[PDB]
Amino acid sequence: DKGPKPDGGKFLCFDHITFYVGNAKQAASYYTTRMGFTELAYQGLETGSRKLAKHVVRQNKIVFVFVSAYEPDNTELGAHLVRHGDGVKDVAFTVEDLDVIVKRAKQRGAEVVRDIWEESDEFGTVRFATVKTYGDTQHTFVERKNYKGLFLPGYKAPLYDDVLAKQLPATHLDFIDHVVGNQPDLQMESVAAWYEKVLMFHRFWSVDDSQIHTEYSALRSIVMTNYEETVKMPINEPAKGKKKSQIEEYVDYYGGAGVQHIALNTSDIITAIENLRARGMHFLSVPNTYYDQLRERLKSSKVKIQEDMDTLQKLNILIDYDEDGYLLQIFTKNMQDRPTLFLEVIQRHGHNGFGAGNFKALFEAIEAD
Amino acid sequence: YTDKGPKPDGGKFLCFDHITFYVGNAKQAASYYTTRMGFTELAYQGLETGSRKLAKHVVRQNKIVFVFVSAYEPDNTELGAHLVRHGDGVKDVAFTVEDLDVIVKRAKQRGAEVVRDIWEESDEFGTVRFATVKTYGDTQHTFVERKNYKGLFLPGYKAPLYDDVLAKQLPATHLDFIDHVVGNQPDLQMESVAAWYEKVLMFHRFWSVDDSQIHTEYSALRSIVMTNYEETVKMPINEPAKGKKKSQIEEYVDYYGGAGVQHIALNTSDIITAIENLRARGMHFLSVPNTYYDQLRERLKSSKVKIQEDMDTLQKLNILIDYDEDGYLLQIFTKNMQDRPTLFLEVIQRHGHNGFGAGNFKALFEAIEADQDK
Ligand SMILES: CCN1c2cc(C(=O)c3cnn(C)c3O)ccc2N(C)S1(=O)=O
Ligand SMILES: CCN1c2cc(C(=O)c3cnn(C)c3O)ccc2N(C)S1(=O)=O
Ligand SMILES: [Co+2]
Ligand SMILES: [Co+2]
Repeated sequence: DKGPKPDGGKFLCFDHITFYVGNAKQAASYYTTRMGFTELAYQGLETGSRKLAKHVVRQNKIVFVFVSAYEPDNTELGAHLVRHGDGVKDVAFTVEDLDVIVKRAKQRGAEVVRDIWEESDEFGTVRFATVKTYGDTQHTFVERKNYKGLFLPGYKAPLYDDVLAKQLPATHLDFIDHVVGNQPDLQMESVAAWYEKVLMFHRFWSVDDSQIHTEYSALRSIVMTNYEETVKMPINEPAKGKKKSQIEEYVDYYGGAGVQHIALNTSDIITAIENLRARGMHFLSVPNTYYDQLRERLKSSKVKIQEDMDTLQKLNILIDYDEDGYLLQIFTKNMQDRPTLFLEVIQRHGHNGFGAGNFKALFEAIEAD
Repeated sequence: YTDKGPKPDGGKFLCFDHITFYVGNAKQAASYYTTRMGFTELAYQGLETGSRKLAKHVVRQNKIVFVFVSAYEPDNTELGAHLVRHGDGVKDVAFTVEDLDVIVKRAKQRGAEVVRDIWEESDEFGTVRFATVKTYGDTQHTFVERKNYKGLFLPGYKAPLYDDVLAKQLPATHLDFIDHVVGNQPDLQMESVAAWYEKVLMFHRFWSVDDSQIHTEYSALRSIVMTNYEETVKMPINEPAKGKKKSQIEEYVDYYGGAGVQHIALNTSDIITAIENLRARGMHFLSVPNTYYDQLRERLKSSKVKIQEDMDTLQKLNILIDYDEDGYLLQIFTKNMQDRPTLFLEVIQRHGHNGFGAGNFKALFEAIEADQDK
C-alpha cells in the first residue's frame, strides 16, 4: 500500500546534495581525495559568480556541491556555518512536471525559498524551485529533462586538473541510496507528515519496521519515500535506550535538525572499502566478537553470503540479513570534528532494509568488549 | 654589520613556534595540508581528549608546525565571527621565546592589548608558559616559553586518533622552516603596524636589497620588514599603494574583511624536488610564461651570479628567480588556500640572498605583457 497515487509530478532520483561549508575548495579536495569523487564543475569569481564559490564533485551518479561565501559577513551562509559547522544545506531531487509538484507543495503549505525559475546556456534549459524542509535544510526540485551540459547551466569545467585524485584507486560508489535526517525530540512524526502531505511521499515499510530495536538504537525512525520508491528519506528522533542516544548528540552539536548521513550504494563493497582505506578514510571500530556471533547465527540461516567473509571481517564491513537476502554496510568516521555528519557505503543483495539488526549486534560486541 | 637599534635588555624571540588557523573544518583542513602540502598530522586535542569546546589538529613538516582549530558547539561567538568575517585564515603567529616575563612586561608597558595574560599548562612531559597579545587585525601573537618541553607539541596534546596511510605514502616535499610571514594592512596602516613591532616587541626594520629598489608601479604596495634583534623571525608588513593595476593588497583587505596574514613562506634546500613532489600531490602554482625565462636569461648575461639549479627544470616547474651580484633566491607561490582571494603559500630557497623577490614584480608583469602582445 503506497497510498494515493499523485496526480502528476514525479521525483525521479536524487539530483545532487549541496553542502554549506567554511572552505569549499578544501572540502571538494577532501571528498575527491578521501572518498573517490572527481571535481566536475565550478562557479566562482572566474565565471562571474561574485558572491558564492561552488565546487561540484561527482562519483558515477553521486553529485555533491560545496558552497562558500566570497565576501565578509554573508549573513545567511555565515549563520548556517556558525550554527552547524560544515553540513548539508540542500537535498535536491530530479523531477518531472515541476509545475505540478510546486503548485501542490505551495497549496499544501510548503515554505517557498525560491519560486520557479530557469537558467539557460548553449546546452539547453533547466527549471528549478526550492522549498524548506526540516531545520535549515531545503529541497530544490530540478527539472533537468535531458540537459546536455556539464552539470547545470552556468557551471564551467574545473580551472585545474588534480593529478593526485587521478592516480588514486577508484572506489566504485554508484548512487545515493538514502539520506537520513535527525530531528529533535518529538518531531519525527510531524516531519514525516510533512513529506506525506506536501510532497505526497508515503511511509516505506521494510524488514526493519517489523522488529523494534529501541533499546539498542536509542531512536525512532520512519522512512518516507516517493510513490515509485526511487528516493528514500529516513527521519529519526531520539528515544530512550540502554545508552545515550546518538540522535540527541547530533541535535546538540548540530544546533537543530539536519542530515546525519548520506548512504552511497556500491556493487563491490570489498573493493570500495579497500580503496577507501587506501585513501586514508577510517570507519567504525568493529570488535571481532561481532564476526564470531554472525557466522554462528548464520548457521541456523539459509541465506548464502556471496562475499568472502574473512575479508568482510578484516575490513570491518557489517552484515544484516533475513531469510530472503542481506545487505552489506559500513560507516565512515565523521566528515568533521563535530559529532554530526558521516557517510555510509551499502550494498544490497535482495534486501530493502537499512541494517537495524546491527543495532543490537554491534551494541553487544562493544559492551562485551 | 647593520644598525639593529637598541639591544633588548632581556627576552629573546627564538623562532616561529607554530601558526594557528581558525577554520570551518579543522579535520578537513589538516587533511588538505598533509595531503597537498607535505605535512604529517602530529597531535590532536578534541572531545576524545577532554577538550570539549575546541578541536585542534596539529600538523608538522620538519620545523613547520600548523595548528587547525574549529569550534565544537553552535554559536561559538569568537570563532564564529572570525569565520564569517575572514573565511579560513591565520589567527595566531606564535613565537618560541626566552624570558617570557620580561618580554610580556615590556609589551604590556608599551601598550600591547593583552588577549590572555601569562598562564601555564603542564602534563607528564613538563610545563610551558604562555602569553597572548593582539597584533594587526584579528591576528594575535602567543609567546611560547617552550624551554625544552619533551611532549609531542604542547601540554595536553595527544597522538592523532588514526594514522593516515595516504599522507604516509605521498612523496616528501622537503620544506624545513618558516622563512617569513606577511601581513596585509588596509590603506595607510603600514607605518603604524611596523611601529608597533619596534615599540612593543623591540623588533627593528630589516633592510634588504628589496628596500633599495623602486617597485611600487609594478607591486602596487609599500612594504616594511620587521625582525627581532637576532633576525631569526621576519614579519613583512604590506599596505596598498597606487600602481599600474589594482592592488592585490587592497583586494586581500576587501575579501578578508580587514588586516591579516597574506602568505607564509616555507624555506627549502631542494626546491626542485619540493615543487616536483608538491605538484605530484596535485598542488598548483602561479602560471609563469616562457617569456619570463627568456628575459631572465638575457638579464643574467650581464651578471656574475652562478645559478646552481638546472634552469630548464626551473622553467618547467615555473619557479621564479631573483638575484643580485652576490647571490640569488628561488621562489614560487601556490594558488590560494581557499576560494576567497586571500591567503596563499610560498616556497623559497636562498643562495646568499636576503631579499623577498621584489625584482619579480617587474619581471613577471613584463613577461606576461610580452606573452600576450606576441
Ligand atoms: C553509524 C550509526 N550506526 C547505524 C546506522 C544505520 C543506518 O544507516 C540506518 C538504520 N536505519 N536507517 C533508516 C538507516 O539509514 C544501521 C545500524 C547502525 N549501527 C549498528 S550504528 O550505531 O553503528
Ligand atoms: C604572489 C604575489 N606575488 C609576489 C609575492 C612576493 C613576496 O613574497 C614578497 C615581496 N615582498 N615581500 C616582503 C615578500 O614576502 C615577491 C614577488 C611577487 N610577484 C611578482 S607576485 O605578484 O607573483
Ligand atoms: Co543508513
Ligand atoms: Co614572501
